Amino acid sequence: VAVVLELYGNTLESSPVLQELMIDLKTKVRHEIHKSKEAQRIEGMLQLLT
Amino acid sequence: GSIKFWDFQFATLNQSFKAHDADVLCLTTDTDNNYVFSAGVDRKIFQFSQNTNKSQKNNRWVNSSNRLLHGNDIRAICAYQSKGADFLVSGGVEKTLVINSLTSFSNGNYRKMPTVEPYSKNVLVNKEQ
Amino acid sequence: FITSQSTQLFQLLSLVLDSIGLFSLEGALLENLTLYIDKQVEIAERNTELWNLIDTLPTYTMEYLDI
Amino acid sequence: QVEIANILSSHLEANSTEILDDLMSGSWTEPEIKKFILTKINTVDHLSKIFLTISKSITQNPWNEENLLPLWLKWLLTLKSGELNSIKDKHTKKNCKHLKSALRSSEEILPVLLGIQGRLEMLRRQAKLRED
Amino acid sequence: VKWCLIIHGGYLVSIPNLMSTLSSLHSTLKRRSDLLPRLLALDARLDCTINKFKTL
Amino acid sequence: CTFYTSLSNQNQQNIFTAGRRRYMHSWDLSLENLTHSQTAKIEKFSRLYGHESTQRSFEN
Amino acid sequence: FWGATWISRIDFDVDFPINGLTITDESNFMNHFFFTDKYKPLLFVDLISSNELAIIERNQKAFIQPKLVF
Amino acid sequence: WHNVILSNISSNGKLLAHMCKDHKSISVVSLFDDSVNLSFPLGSILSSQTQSLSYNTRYVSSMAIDNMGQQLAVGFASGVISIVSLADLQIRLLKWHIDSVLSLSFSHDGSYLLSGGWEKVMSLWQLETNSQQFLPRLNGIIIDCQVLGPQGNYYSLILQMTENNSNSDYQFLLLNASDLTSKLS
Amino acid sequence: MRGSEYQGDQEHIIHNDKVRSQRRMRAFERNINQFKWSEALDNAFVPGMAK
RNA sequence: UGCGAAAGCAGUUGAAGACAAGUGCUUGUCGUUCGUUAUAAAUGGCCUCG
Repeated sequence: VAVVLELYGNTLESSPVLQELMIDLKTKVRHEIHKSKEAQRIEGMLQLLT
Repeated sequence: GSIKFWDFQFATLNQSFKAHDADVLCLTTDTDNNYVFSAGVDRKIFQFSQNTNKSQKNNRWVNSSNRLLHGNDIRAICAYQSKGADFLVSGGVEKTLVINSLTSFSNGNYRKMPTVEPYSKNVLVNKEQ
Repeated sequence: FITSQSTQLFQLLSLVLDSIGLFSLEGALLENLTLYIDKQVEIAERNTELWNLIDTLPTYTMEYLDI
Repeated sequence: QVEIANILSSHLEANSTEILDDLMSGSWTEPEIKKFILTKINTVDHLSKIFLTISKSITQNPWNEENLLPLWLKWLLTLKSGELNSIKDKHTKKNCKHLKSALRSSEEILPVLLGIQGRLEMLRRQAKLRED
Repeated sequence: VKWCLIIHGGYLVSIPNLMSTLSSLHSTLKRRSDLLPRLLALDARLDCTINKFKTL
Repeated sequence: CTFYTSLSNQNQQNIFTAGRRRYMHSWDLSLENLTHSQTAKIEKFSRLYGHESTQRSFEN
Repeated sequence: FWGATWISRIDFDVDFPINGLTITDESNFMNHFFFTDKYKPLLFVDLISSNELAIIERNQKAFIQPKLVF
Repeated sequence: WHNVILSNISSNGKLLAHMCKDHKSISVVSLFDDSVNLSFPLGSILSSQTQSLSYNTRYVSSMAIDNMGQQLAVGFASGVISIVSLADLQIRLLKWHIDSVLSLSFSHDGSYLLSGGWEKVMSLWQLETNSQQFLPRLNGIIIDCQVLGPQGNYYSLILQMTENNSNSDYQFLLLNASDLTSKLS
Repeated sequence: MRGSEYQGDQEHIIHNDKVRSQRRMRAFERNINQFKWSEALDNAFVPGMAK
């Protein structure tokens, strides 16, 4: 995904369908960030128990 | 895609070259039959050469070179030579002419004619209205 | 003092919160610590975004001719 | 809004040391920061000055609570990137390394905080459950 | 899992060994955290391009 | 199958054999390969150098 | 004056400063200044008004011969 | 001869071809006889497009001379091989190598051309029909190729194994021409 | 063809060189072997392709 | 390029000669030298034996 954005920045502007393919992607990648942050939190407290 | 050289008197095959990747639609040769130029669907113009004296004594052709000059098929090819002219003119589905030199086909320069040269105008504009 | 390189102080603090234990911690002070940590997490996320950013024809057109 | 923008524009032309104070003015909002960058930062010299001031400030205190200066940096990088790298000043490259070094720490600092945040959250919940 | 640790935290503390019996949990949780540094990097680039055409 | 003796190097003897296959076998009988040797020196000819389409079998 | 790929303008009241793939033409055929090549190829060029110039321009599957890129 | 940039000797060992800076010129000389003595600038051989293009196209990395002296193969850093007919300096372009060609060698009869380079693939160009036979996945890049025998029974190759940057790891490979199997490594 | 099943029991020397064909390659593996980088990517995203 | 962990911390990328092109001047190159720790792009992709 990093390459295609770095390689098709201009085609991105002129294509609407590509734009929504990122909008949902940004929402999904954001959701993964929340899970990974959440996983770190359960990881932190699990250390406290032991 | 094959170019074959047949002996006329015996009606037998002398040489076969699997040169093109698709149909060979047109062939042409120079005045002295030192070069044979083939072109077709694969957009390439192949040169077969027998200019060397050793080639002539043995009557063996050599797949000297090829060039990719067209964006589409090459339907027609023709050649002309004189004391002041040396042309290899080709064209096809691209709708444009390409001009090369027969003697210096491998390394010589080439010209791609404009698709439309409006010697006769197909458009007019009216200043009023 | 904390509520008032930093990880080597914070990671040390995380060791404190493990050493102190669940029971010994007090709710009143814990709230202040929670407000502090949530403050740093927001900032740390902000800086991470900045760091990544640093690492990162018409049919008819009207024009004026110069003559 | 218009007054501060005109003041900031004048200070950039005047090489004033007050450029930083203009940038921290509370009147600034995100949309006009975008408008200022797109409309008024038309010369590379002005762009370099704003980056140098912001980057130097952030380098000194990357943990400053004022989100405005980071907000300037974010949109300045997002909107004007193609020519920020076009700036060939050596000091501009050096200050970029300093800024990256300061922020690079913070990215390393984040995972520890999230763990500390998590262990506290359990403690608050357990205390609440014990109370109930 | 989050509620199990919170509610039964007292009982879990009084266990002779946790890592050997909770080894799978720690490994599973460790993998998710490793995504966070790279996901932020991807997110920043997505935001950089996402901001770009939205204003344009 | 057929014997072959090099017209120049009389010491060179060889057997060529072929069948309804896309390969040919050559068996070098030179020196003591024919009788004394415990093993046979066999080579397989299977490469036509771009002319596979013309040839389907080495049998003839 | 305009051709297939060029447009030119010449003022006839002012004198100019004095300072291969075609027949060599050894044989006979029988028996103030503006130049631009930005606009091409041209179907037709002419003036709509005194200050308006109308330039008209030109706006199939092929055998695939890939271009290697590393 | 002065300022010798590149040199090669025929398989028979009776002709010498060499490139000198007297840009550059190629000269071929009979070594035991005066029968062959020719010289010509490299500019005549080089294509005009090469003169337009970068220096890789005009840089010769390999050179081979036929036993009869009728043909001379020049390999370029671009990967393009050009066989030159010495009688009339006619060029023939053979283009398969994507990177620089390191080894060129003619067969004894001159009808085949061994070529090798960074591809780790040895190509026998059949010059009658311009075809080619391949031996790929060799152990290293081919520094040198030779046809070694009265009837071309064997091919002797030198391999480099460029993975090891610390040292140059040469390997000598003697292949059976009949079935292209390693007769002696 | 009455000798197809002899198997050379009574013979002095048996010579074996037959090599079994490699296991059938998929479309994506063939494209990679032939240096078809773009087509290999296309074979990645096709209906009914294992994740 | 030096050190170091993998993160990173410091420091470089100069001078002459020759050739080519354009117009003594400008630019670019070097199978040329001295000194310092110091994009690519000739349509050009890998064998057969079931």
